[PDB]
Amino acid sequence: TFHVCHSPQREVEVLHDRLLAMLEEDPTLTPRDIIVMVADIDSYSPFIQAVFGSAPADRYLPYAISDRRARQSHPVLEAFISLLSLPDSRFVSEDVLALLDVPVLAARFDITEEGLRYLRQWVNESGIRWGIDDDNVRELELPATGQHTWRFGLTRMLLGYAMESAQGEWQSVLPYDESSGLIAELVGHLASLLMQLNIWRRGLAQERPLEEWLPVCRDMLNAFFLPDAETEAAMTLIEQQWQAIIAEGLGAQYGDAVPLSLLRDELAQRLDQERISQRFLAGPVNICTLMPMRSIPFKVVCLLGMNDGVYPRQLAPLGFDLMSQKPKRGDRSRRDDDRYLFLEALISAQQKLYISYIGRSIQDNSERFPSVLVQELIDYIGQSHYLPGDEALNCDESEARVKAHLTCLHTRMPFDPQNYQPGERQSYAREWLPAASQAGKAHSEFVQPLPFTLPETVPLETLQRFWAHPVRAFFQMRLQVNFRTEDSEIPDTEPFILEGLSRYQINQQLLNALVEQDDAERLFRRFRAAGDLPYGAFGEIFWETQCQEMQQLADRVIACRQPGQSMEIDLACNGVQITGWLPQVQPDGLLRWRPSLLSVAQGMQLWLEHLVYCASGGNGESRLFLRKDGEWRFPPLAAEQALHYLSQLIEGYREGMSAPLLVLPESGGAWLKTCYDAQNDAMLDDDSTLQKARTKFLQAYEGNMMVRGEGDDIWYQRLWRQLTPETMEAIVEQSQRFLLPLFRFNQ
Amino acid sequence: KLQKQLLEAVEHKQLRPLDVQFALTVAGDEHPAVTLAAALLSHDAGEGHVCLPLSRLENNEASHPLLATCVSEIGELQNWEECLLASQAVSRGDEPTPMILCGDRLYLNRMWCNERTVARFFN
Amino acid sequence: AETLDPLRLPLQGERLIEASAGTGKTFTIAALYLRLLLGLGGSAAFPRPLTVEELLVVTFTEAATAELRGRIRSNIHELRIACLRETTDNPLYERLLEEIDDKAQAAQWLLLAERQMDEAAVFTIHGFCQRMLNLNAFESGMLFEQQLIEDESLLRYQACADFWRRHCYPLPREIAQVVFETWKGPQALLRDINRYLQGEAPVIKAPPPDDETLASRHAQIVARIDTVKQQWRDAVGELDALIESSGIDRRKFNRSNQAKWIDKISAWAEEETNSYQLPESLEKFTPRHPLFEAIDQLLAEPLSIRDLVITRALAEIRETVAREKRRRGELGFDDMLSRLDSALRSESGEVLAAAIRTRFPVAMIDEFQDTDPQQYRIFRRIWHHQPETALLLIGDPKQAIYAFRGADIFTYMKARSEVHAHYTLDTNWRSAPGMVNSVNKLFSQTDDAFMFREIPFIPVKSAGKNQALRFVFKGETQPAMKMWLMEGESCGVGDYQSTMAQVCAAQIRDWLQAGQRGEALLMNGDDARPVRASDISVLVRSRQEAAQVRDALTLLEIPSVYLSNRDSVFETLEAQEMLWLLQAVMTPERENTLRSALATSMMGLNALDIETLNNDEHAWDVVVEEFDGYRQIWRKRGVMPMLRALMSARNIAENLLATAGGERRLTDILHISELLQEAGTQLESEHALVRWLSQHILEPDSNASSQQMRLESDKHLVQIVTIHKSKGLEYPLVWLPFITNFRVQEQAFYHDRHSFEAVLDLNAAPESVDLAEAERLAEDLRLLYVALTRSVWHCSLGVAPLVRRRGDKKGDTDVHQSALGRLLQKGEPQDAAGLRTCIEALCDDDIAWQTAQTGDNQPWQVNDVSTAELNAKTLQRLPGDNWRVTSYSGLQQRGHGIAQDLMPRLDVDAAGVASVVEEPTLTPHQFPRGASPGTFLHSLFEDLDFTQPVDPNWVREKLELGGFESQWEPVLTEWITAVLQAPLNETGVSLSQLSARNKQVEMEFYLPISEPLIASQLDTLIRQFDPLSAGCPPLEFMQVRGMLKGFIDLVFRHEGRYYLLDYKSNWLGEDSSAYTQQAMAAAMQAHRYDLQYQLYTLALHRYLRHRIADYDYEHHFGGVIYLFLRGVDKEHPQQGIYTTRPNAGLIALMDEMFAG
Repeated sequence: TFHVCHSPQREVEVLHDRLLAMLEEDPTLTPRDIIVMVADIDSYSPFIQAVFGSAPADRYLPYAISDRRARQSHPVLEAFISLLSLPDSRFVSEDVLALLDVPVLAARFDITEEGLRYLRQWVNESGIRWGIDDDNVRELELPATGQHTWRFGLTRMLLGYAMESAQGEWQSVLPYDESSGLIAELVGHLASLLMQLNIWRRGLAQERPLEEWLPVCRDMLNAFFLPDAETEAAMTLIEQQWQAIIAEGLGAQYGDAVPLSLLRDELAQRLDQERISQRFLAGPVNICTLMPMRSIPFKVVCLLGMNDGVYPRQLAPLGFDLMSQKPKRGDRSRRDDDRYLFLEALISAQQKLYISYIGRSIQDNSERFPSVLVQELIDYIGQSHYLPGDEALNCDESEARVKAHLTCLHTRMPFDPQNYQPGERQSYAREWLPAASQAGKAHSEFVQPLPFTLPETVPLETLQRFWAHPVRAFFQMRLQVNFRTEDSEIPDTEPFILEGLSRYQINQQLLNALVEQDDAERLFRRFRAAGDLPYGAFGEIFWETQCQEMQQLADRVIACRQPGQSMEIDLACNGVQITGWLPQVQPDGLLRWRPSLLSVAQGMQLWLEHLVYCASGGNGESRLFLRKDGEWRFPPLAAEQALHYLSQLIEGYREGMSAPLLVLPESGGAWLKTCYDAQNDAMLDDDSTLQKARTKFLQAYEGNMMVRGEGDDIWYQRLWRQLTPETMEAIVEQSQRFLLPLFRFNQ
Repeated sequence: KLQKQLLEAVEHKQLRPLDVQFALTVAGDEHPAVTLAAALLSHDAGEGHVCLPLSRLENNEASHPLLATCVSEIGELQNWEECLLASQAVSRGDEPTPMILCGDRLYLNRMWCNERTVARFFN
Repeated sequence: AETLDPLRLPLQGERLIEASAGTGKTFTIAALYLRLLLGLGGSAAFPRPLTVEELLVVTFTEAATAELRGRIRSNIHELRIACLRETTDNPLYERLLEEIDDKAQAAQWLLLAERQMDEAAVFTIHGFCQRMLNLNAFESGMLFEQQLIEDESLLRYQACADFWRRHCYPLPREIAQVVFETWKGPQALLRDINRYLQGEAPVIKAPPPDDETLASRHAQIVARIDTVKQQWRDAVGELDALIESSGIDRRKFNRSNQAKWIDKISAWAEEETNSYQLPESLEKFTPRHPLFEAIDQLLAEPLSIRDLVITRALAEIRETVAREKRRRGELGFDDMLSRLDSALRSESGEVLAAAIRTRFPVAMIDEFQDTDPQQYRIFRRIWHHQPETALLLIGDPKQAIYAFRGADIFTYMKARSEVHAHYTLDTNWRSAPGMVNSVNKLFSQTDDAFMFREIPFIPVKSAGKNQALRFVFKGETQPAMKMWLMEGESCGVGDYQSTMAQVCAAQIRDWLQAGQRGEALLMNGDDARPVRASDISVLVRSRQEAAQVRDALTLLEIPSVYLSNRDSVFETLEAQEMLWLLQAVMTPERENTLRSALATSMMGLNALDIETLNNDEHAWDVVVEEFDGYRQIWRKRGVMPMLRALMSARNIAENLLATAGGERRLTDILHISELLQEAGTQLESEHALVRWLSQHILEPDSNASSQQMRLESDKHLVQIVTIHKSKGLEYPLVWLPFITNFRVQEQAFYHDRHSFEAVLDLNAAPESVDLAEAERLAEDLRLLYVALTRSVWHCSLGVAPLVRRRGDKKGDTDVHQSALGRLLQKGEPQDAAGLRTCIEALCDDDIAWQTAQTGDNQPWQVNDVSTAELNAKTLQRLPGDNWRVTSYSGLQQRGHGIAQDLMPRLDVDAAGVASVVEEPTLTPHQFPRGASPGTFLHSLFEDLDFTQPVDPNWVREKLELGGFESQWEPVLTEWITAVLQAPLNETGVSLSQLSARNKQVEMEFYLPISEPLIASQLDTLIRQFDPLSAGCPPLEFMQVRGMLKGFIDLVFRHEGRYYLLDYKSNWLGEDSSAYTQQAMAAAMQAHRYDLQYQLYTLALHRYLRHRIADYDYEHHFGGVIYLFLRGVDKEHPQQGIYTTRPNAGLIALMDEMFAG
C-alpha cells in the first residue's frame, strides 16, 4: 500500500491505527514481528513517544525505540558538559539557576523547590546580574565597576542578615531586608556552592599534561554530583570515555601540553557517536533506523519518511581523498549502501508492506514529491498489472487507474468526519468523536448579573481602591482574580536608563522618597549604595535633572504649604459606617501633591476626599499640586450636596460590585472637556461638533502611533476583541448615564 | 588562611555553611582571632542564645584546637577588647557595625537594636 | 530585446532573459535543461553533452526547488517514453523528437539521467556556498565541522552593551551631558543601527578621518563657538546696523541679551536670538563688520557627534560579533556568503575560481530581480569570462518587491548595462484578451512609466487558444477592469477603509447569490459553470486591513480564510494563555495562579462558576487533586499526553468548535502543543521549557518554520491573501479595495545614480529624501503591477481622493503621490473633476467606472444540509502477548532502570552512597563504595597471568590510569596475592595453579522457556529441598515467557569436577568479623542471591549435556564457589568464601519444568 500524508504527527497517528487494524484482523500475529524503519530516529522519536504513551488502556501495545544517540540521562550529561565549559562562561543568574534546577545537583547541597522559590525572588530583587568577581570582569576587558555582581549580592544578603536595612550603609553597600529569620541557611548553601564554583574555575585555567589531566574528571564528578540508583551508569560511561581518550593519548607518547577546550570538545563529540541497541528484539514492536549489514526476515515492514531530499542520506567526500578520482570494485559509498538497503528491505518482507511519505505541505497546501526509489517502484507496479474492470481500455489509462487506486490520500485534521465515516479507513480513536459529530454547545458570555448586597461597613480605603480603576477593582476584588503576568526574568544588563514601566514604578518610588525636602546628598548616596542608579556621570546627570525639576515643583508647594494635621472620619451614610484616616488635612482646605502627570482620576480622588471632609465639617478649596503647571480647583460646597453625592457614589459602588460598571474617566474627561463647558451648561447637538467630541474621545481611548491609548489593556482585551459601533455607542450612552456623576462634579 | 580548618570543622558537623560563609564574608582577610570570633558569634546566635562571654570564646577549645588557632599572631594577644576594636569592621556600637560589644558580650547589631528599643519602651 | 524561442538560444558566454508575468518561467527552464542535457541546437549548441551533476541551478525558495525537481523529473520521464514510442502529442516534444537523430542513444542518456536524478543540483545560494566552502576548505580557511546557529539578536545586544560600557563610561560629565540628549542609551542605539548592522556595509558619504577623537571633536566645537563669542565680545558697544521701523524695537534688548549671555560656554545649543543677524536674515528683509560673515561661517555647518559615534559603533559591533562567533565555533548564512566572497576576492581566489568553473561549467541564476551585490560579485568573478562556459540569467524586473528582504534592483541595473545581450518573451498563457489590452492601455500611457531608463514596458499578446474567454452577468457581457469611485472632495483613511470594505462585501455577496442559481456564469466559449466561494479572493497588503475586511465580510454572513501572515504563532493570545496554564500546572498549590488559570478565556467559565468555585472548599480540593494528577502525567510522559488528557476531560476541543471563530484557536493550540513537545524532548527540565516559551513570546521571530498554518480546507472559502505571498499564484476573480494608499519614506538611504553604489547619509539634505522617495514610488509602482496582473477574468478596484494633509481642503489633492495617482494624472496634480474626466477618457469598450453606493438587502441564504450519522470502530480482543527477555531483573526490583541498557557489563549488584571514614591507615576495608570501584575490582581479574606472580608496576599503572590516587599500590599489591591463594574446596585451590587451557572467562547463555513461569510454582520446590530457604519472601516475580540472560564470571576444571566462581564486592565491612560464615549466610537470604545458584547450575548443565557426550551430573559437576573480595585476610581460612552444592534432583525437575 501507499499512504500520502501531510505531517509527521499525522503519519504516526495513521500508522498506529493501521497497525491496530492489522493486529485485530489477523488472529495469528505478534508485536514481535512488526518493524518500523524510520529514515532518522532523532526527528521522529518525540511524536512516536507521545502517541504511544497517549494510547489508552484498552488500546495499548508496547513499544521500544532503538538506535538513538548515546545520551539518555540528558540532564546529567549536558550538565556535566556545561561544567566543563566553566572558564569561558559569563555566569548569568539564569544559567546558574539552571544548574540548580537539576535534581541531583539540587539534592547534593540538600535544598529543595521550597527553598528554590525563595532564591528566585532573592536573586531577582537583590541585584545580582553580572559575573562572579572583579577578576572575571577584568579578564573580559571591561571596566571593573564592582557593582551588581555575585560577590556584591552575597555581601548584601549577608550584611542584611547581620544588620537591618534602616541603619544605612556600612561599607558602601546597603543591607538587604528579607533574609533575616530562620531562612538564611539556603543563602549559606548557595554561597558555599558559589565558593566551590570559584575554586574549580580557578583550578581549571592553566594547561596541564595528560598525566595531570588523568584524575580531574573523577574529582569533578565526586566533588559536584551525587551518586544515585541510576546516574552511576552514566558516570561510569563518562569515566570510561575520559580514561580511554587520555590513555590512548598517553600510549601514543605525546609530550607537549594541551588546552582544556580541546579535550572538552573531543569528549562532547565522542559521546554523540555511540548508540544503544539492547532493546531491539525484546518483544515490543521494533522501532529502529536503517542500518547496513542487518537483514532479518520479518512479517510486516513499515517505512516512514520517504521524502525527496531526506532519503538516501548524503555524505560528501573530503575533497583531498584519492579513492574518489580512481574508483575500483571494492569501494563502498553511503549512497549505494542505502540504495541496496532499500532492496534488502523489499526482499526481507514476507507478508505485507507499508510505505508512507509527506505529499502535501500542511502550511500552505502546496505540493511535495516522494523519493526516486518509491517513484520507480510505483511506476513498475503500474506497468506490471491492470485492474479487472477494464480488460482492454488503454495502457496509460490502466496505469493511471492502478496508481490512483493504490494511493490513499489521508485527511488533513484528526476531527474530520471522513475518518469516522463507516468503511475501510476507519479510525480507532474516541476522544475526537463528539468533536467530529458536532455535538457541543457554544461558549456563553463572561459577565453575568451576580447578586451582591451592601454590608453596613465599607472602609474608605476600599472605596479609594475601587474608584482608582473600577473594572480592574471588580476583577481583583469581587471574584479575587487578577491577570498577573509572568515574573520579570532577571535582566542580563545593569540599569542603563529609566523608561516606560521602569520609569513609572522605580521613578515613582524615587520621586516619592525625594519629595521630603531634607538633605539630598545622603539620599543620593544611599540610593547609589543600593545599586539602582546608572554608573557615575549618567546617574549624576539624571539625579541633577530630577533635582532641578522637583525643586521647582517644591517651590510652589512650600509657597502655600502650611503644616496641618491628620484626623479620623466616622460617619453613617445610607446605614453604612464609612471609616478611614485622613492624610494632609488642614484648616486652609485641600492642598495635596503626587509626583505624576495631571489626571481626572487624581482629581476625582481629591474630589472624594473633599466630599467626605465636607460631610464631616470641611470648609476650604480643593487643590492637588501636579507637574506641568498642575492645578485642581473647586470651591467648598454644602452638607446637602455633600451627603447627596456621597450617597450617589456609594450606590454606584454597590452597583459596580454586582455588575461590571463601565467607567473610563480619562477618555470621559476628554469628552467632558469637549462637550460640556462652564459657559453653556448644556451639551452640543451639532453633528460636526459631536463627531469632533467623538474624535477626542477615541484618540483618548486609543492613541496614535506615538503614544499608547487607555483602551489597549489586558482587561479590555478580555472583555472584547474590537470596538464595534454598537458597543461604542453603548459606551457613550453608559458614560452619559453613570459617568454623569463625574460629568456634573468635575467641569 | 584557616578556611580549610573551618571546612574540616564543618565536616565534623558543628559549624554550618551559613556560619562559615557569613564569617568569611564579614571578616574578609582579617586576623585568625577575629575570624574565629565571628564564626562562633554566628553559630551561637544561630543556636538562640544572645549571650556570649569572652572567657567562653577564649577557653572553650570545642570546635577546633583553638589554642593552636589563636596562636597565630605575635605571642598571645589576650587583650580581646583591643584586638576587636583594632578591626575596622567592629566598633563599640556608635558606628553602624554588625558586631556590637556593650556588656562584655559580643552579639549582632539586630539583637542590640531590639534590646535597646525594648528597654526604652520598658522605661 | 528580441523574440525568444527555446530551440534557438545560443548557449555561449553571458545571456539575459526577461520573462513577462504569466509566461512559463519554470517551463522555459525545464526546456533549456533538457536541451543542455541532450546537447542540441546545431551551430548554437554546447560543444559536448553534459550530465546531471554538472548543471547548477540557483533557485530562490525551497518550495520552488521542490517543484522544479518534480517538473524536471516528470519531463525527463515523459521525454524518454515519447522517444521510445517515437510519437507524442506535445508540440515541443514533437520538435525535440524531430531534432534528435539517435533515438536509442537518446533513450540511454535519458535513462541514465533519470536514475542519476536523486543527487541533482537544483539548489539555493546558501546550500551552494556551504558545500563549496566545505569542499575547498584548504583554499578558504575553514574547519571540518561547524555547528550552525541563527540566534544573533542576543549577540548583537551583547556587542552593543560592550560598546556602551567601553566608550561611554570613561567619558566625563561635560561630555555625557552632550551625548545624553543626543540619545538616551543602547536601546535607542540598537533601534537606530539595527537595519545597517547586517548585510553589505553601506558606503558612508563624507566620513570623518580616523585620527579624530570624540574629545577632539568636542574641543573643536568649543573652539568654533568661543571664536564667535570673542568676536561678539569685541563687537559689543556699538549700533552700526541698518535702522528699520518694520522690525521689532527690542533689537537692543537682543544685543543686551547676548551680552549677558556671555558668561559660560558649557551648553551645547546656542540661543534663539542669533537667527536675525545672518546674511540670509539681512537679504530676506550694509556689511560694516566681519562678524556679519563670521556668524554665517558658524551657522552654515551643523554640529553633532552622531556621525562619529555611529561610524565607530558600526565598525566595532560587527567585528566583535564575528570574533565571538569565530571563538565559540558557529556559522551562519550571511557569514558563509561573506566568507566565500572574501576568499574568492583575496589572493587565493584564482585556484578556487578554476575549481568551481571546472566543476560547474554552466549556471542558471533563477529570480535575478532579487540579487545581492555579494552574489553578483561572485557570479561575475566566476563566469564573466573564460569561454566555452555559459551563464543564463533569468529574471523579471517589474516584480522586484522584496526590498525589505535585502535585495537590490540597482545591481540588476548594473548587470543589464554590462551584459550585451537581451531577450524577452511576448505571449501570455493565463490572462484574458480584454485584460491584457486593459493593462496595456493603463501602462502604455506616458514614456518610461516606471520612472527609470533601463526598464522599458512593451506590449504583450494573448494566445489564440484563449480567444473565447468571456464573463456574463445576467445576460450581457462584462468589461475586464472596472474602477469604483468615491463621491466627495476630501476623504480619510478610516472612512475610506470602512466604506470600501462594506462595498466590497456587498458586491461579493451579490455575486455569490446571483451565481448560486446558475445565473452568473463564468463562460469559456460554449462551456458554462457557476461561481463558488473559492473563486472570489480579495488582495490586501496588511494584516489590520485584512482583519477589517474579514469582520465586514462576516458581518454580511460570508465565511473567510486568511492565508499569508508573515508573523509567527507565538505573538497571538494562545502563547500567553498556555504560558499561564503551564505556570499554574507546574505549581498547583497556589490559589492565585490556580484561579488565574481557571478564569482563562478558553476554559469557558462565568462569574457564577468562579463564585461557586471560590466559596466551596471540596470543589477547590478536587480541582487541586486533578491538577496534581495532570502534573504527574506530565512528569511521567511528556507534554502532549498531558494537554490531550486535559482537553479530553475539559471538553475544550468541542467547545471551541461549537463556538464560532474558535477553530482557528484550536489549530493554533495544536501547533503550539506540537512545538512545545518537540522542544521539551530535546531540553532537560520543565522550568527550562517554561523559560523557552516565555522567551519566544518575548521574541516573536519571523523564520521559515514557526509560521501560521491555514486553519481549514474542508469547505471552500474566499481567500484574503497578502500581495507578497500571492506572487506566482492564480485566482479567477480578484478585488483591490485599498490600492490608493501610500506611505512616505523618511529615512536617508539612497543609491547613487552614476555608479549604482549604495550610499548612506547622516545629514538632513532634501536631496537624499527625494532620492529615497523616488525609489519608494518605483517600488509601489512595481507592487501595483503585480497586484494588477495576478487576475485572470475580472479585476475591480477602488479610487478615492485621499488627502492626509493637516489642513482640511484647499482644492489640490496629494493623490499624485500614490502609485495609481501618478499614473492616472500623468504626474501633475489635479482636482476631483480632473480625476473624473481622466478616468472617463479611458472608458473605451474594456474599462468601466461607477460610483460606490452602499445597498443593504439581506445577509445570505446558507442552504443548510445534513448528511449522515457516524460511529467509531471497536476493538474486540486482546492487543498483545507477554513475550519478554529478562536478564535476572524479575527478582531485583525496579529502580534499576535504563542503567542496564546504557552499561550492559555494569556492576549492578553494588549500590550505595559513600561518606568520609578517613582513618590514617589504608586497608582494603576502606575502598570507596559505589559502582565504579566495583566494576574496577571486577575488571581487574579477567586479564592476568595467574601462574606467574603479580608485577607492582602493572598495579601502579592500573591505579594511575583508573583515575585513583596512586598511593593505594602497596595495599592492593598484597591484597591481590592474598586473594589469589585461598583454600577453596580442598582441591583446585589456590588459583595460581590453574593454567590457561583450563579457564573460560565471561560466558553468556540463553534459556528459552515456554509454559509461562508461575512465581509460586518455582518457589514451591525451591523451599522444600534447601535449608537456606527458611527465610521465604517469594512471588517477587510475575508471569514471564521468553529467553534468559546472565553472565558467568569464570568457570574452570580440575580433572573433571567443574566449578562456578563469582567475585562480589559489597558494603564497608570495616571489621573482619563482619565477613564470617554466619554474616554471609544472613546476607545471602537478605539479598536473595540463592536464585542464582539454581539458575546458573541449570544453565551450565544444559550446556554440558550438549557438549560432553555421556555426561553424569554427580561424576562431573561438583558445585558453585562464592567469594567476597572485601574481607580476605592473609592467613585466615574459610573466611570470606562460601561453598554450596545442589541436590541433583532439583535440577532434573526444574529442567523439564522450564522446557516442558
